[PDB]
Amino acid sequence: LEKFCNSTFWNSSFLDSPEADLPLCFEQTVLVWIPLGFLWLLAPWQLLHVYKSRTKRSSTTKLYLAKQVFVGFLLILAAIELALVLTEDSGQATVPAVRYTNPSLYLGTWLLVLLIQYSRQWCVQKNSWFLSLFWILSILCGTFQFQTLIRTLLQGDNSNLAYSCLFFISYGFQILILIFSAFSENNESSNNPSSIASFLSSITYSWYDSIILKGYKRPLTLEDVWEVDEEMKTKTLVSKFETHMKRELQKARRALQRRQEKSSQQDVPKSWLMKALFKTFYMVLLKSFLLKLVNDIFTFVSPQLLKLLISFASDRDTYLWIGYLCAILLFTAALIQSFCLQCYFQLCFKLGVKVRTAIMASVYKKALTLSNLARKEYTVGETVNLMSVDAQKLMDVTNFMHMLWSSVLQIVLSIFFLWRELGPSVLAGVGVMVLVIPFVFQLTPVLVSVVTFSVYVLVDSNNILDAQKAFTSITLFNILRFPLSMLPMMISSMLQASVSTERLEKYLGGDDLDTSAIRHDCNFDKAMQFSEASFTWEHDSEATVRDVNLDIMAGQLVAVIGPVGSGKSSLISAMLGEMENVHGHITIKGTTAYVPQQSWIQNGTIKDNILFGTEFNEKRYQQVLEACALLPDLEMLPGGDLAEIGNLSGGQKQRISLARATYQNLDIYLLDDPLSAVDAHVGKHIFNKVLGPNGLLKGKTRLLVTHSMHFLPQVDEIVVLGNGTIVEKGSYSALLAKKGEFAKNLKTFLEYLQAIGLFSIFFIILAFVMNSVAFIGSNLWLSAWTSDSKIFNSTDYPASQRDMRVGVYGALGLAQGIFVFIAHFWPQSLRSWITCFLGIISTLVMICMATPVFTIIVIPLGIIYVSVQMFYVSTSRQLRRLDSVTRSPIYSHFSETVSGLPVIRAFEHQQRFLKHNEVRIDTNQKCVFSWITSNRWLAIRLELVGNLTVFFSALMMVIYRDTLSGDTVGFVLSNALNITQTLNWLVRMTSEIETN
Repeated sequence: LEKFCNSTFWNSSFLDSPEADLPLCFEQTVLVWIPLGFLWLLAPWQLLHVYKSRTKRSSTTKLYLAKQVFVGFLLILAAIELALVLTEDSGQATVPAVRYTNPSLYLGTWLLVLLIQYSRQWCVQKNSWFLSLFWILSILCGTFQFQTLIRTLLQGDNSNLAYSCLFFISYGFQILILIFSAFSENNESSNNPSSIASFLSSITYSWYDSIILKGYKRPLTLEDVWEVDEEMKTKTLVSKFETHMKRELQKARRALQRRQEKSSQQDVPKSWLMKALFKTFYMVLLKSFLLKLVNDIFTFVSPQLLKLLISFASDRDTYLWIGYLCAILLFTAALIQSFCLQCYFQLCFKLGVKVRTAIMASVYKKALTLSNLARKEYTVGETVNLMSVDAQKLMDVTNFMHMLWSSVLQIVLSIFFLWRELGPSVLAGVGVMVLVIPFVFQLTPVLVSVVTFSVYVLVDSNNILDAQKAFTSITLFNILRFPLSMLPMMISSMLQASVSTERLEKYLGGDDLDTSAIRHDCNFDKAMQFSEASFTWEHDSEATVRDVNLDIMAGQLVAVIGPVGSGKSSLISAMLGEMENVHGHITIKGTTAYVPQQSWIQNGTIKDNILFGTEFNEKRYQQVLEACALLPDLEMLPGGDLAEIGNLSGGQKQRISLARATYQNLDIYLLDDPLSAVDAHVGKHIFNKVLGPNGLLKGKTRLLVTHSMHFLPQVDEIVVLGNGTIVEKGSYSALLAKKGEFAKNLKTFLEYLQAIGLFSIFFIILAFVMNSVAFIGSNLWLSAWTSDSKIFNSTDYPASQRDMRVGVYGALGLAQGIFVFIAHFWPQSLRSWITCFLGIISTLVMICMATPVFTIIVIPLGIIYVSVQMFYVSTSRQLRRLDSVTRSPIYSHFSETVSGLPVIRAFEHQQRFLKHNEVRIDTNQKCVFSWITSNRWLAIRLELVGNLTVFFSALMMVIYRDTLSGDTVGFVLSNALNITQTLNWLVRMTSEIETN
């Protein structure tokens, strides 16, 4: 496009000297074609996605107009640019074509920035990712046209003041239109601020700034914590795991059974839980791996740029431009990392919390419908664990899942890099580090080098250690301390999973209850019927009850009289569906109320249970309380109805059970041994009061198993139970008058510092301090050995001299370690903090060793770290007490539902019980999404303090490049490309003590 501007495009000489300037045609061709492209090509997508998801318009607000006028004024500065380029049309020159269009497409592009700003009126996140990067990519390609334009005018040439001024003003407020996008949209209606923040408060996680402040001022409460968004609510999540689970469980079943028969063409589905969770969260893993890959690729830019600065700093000859296009290119690649890593981190932690919730809820739901034979294997404690331990450990594995694919690309690439520099001696170092994976982590940095370096020069006679090859290899080694460290826990965690992905492939995959034999009926003329059917307690044994064909007409009190062991208890259990069907069918009418034999009082207060889900109508609540004679009992109780049955007496637990059903007033009172231990007097009335002719349920149809005959005379239609079949059916007097079987049945009538000791500590402090100097000792030596590289190149180094260099550096490797062993040996929660504290300070003292100016700017960064930590420790401390508060209730209820599954399946209140958990889990999700956001917050701030020490330290070097050395530049900028890492392991360290 040479003719297009009529001016040079990439003449290389332009960058060959001080006063190096990009050619103008490029500054206005591939430096403006790149941002406009991002918007003009990718947006048609982002125009429709809002359209299809169109909703009710939000109110017009000034920021919405200020943003929609400034793009407008910019349409005016652009319009006037073309206007003049066009108005002096007769300049006697064919207009350079580039002159016309750079403003022309500016007009259209800015008019499109309008609708896009307008459409976002209709949405929850007003300032998107698209219009927060169209600026960050046209207010950074601009600095090149802006640096050139100021230059010509400074040099006195005033050929063009039109373009100059117009472009200055246009770039003028793009540093502002954007400054406006980020001001958090101020809509406050959304309880969760998160769904309302602009791209730049999400990527810096400041929408969570409020909670942090609220915490410092006063105690936080469950309400202050916000609401988990709808996509993480238990009801929505379970629905999506279930469609996938069912599609896989069955296909796995078919293959297992079918291939079993196919073995002769003439078990539990092998695997599905791991496969099924995946078919569901398919995309929180294809948009969480991609960030990790870029997090690594950028990771490998910083240590290949601690070589360009070192190379210029060694030759004072190189142009001063290189020094300022490196310290800046390092910040653009330390922030791009800090943002990517933390963002991918929260995505995967969120995947983890979602899977935990889904699995826990499904494990509960299933419990309400598992075949009794299957339920037999577990006990109360082991049923809960399938929620408490096995789901949690399918939670911790997802967080570390992507380490496997990445941790081999952070150990293959780190080796390709070290070996490209030091040499085939590189493998040796990886060999010491690898022997290290099976304090040791603290020591490896000192050692790996002594081994790679000492051997490098000694193995051969033609190689010496330069500083473009020693302070770069240190960094490359450090970028591999991490993957090696995560391989020990990771292969343990991805192997504890095989136990859980199997145990939970058994409860979730178990056989269901079978209810074909009992058919619920509303038309049987007889209220309850038995069809000579048989039911078996064991899986296939001779039925305990068989051939019982008794149909009961409504409103008859039937007492299933039987001698002990005659099969009586099972009859009642049978109608509900508990025992397996040997043969026949039993039909019952309407709802039922299984007062049980064993006591199931649910946790809570007595009054609430008696309701078990209804209003306080005194006409019934008082009368049911009154008749069931729980009245004297409540008065004895200490707190009244609010007394909580966590203290109940055995006799009383029996009483609530009767009332709990008396109130519901359901149609058939299948009652088993209801008056097991009531004193006879209370019982006598109760039989009349609620199960007999004179009492609350005089009308109701009741069946009563009787091992006691105290109220036997008024039993309406007594039945004598034989072994497995009903011996006879008769009224009490008729059997008595007959006196045949019945006569025989009747016949059977600074404080801590003191604890160690301050002097023990003064010695401990004297023991601790030298460890820091040692670090300074070795690093200074490598500066010295690399210093010799300049002096001995023609011919070669004295053999004594190399022998000296290896030797002292060798002692320095041993001493730092000897001090480090003594320091660590002479619980560790205190020890880790100090070693880390001095280490950043060690990097800092050296930074002062080459430039004194830094001491002025250290205290300003130093207060920011005191502050971002001082607040986060408090908010996070109180956002975790709450996490425990919410967890224990959900891990309990699963107990109460299981121990009580017999009544919950009789009263038929299943669905209320199911949603008494979706709420209990959702309240715990909000405490975990907060703790997580808090940790993904303290990181973005602490990384800024850290990327600052590199940028402000690198600049002092490029400025004072005539006094400083050619390898000092390295020791300072190679112990400062590491502060980012140590700072990370520090607040986690101080805060854990903060918990103590």
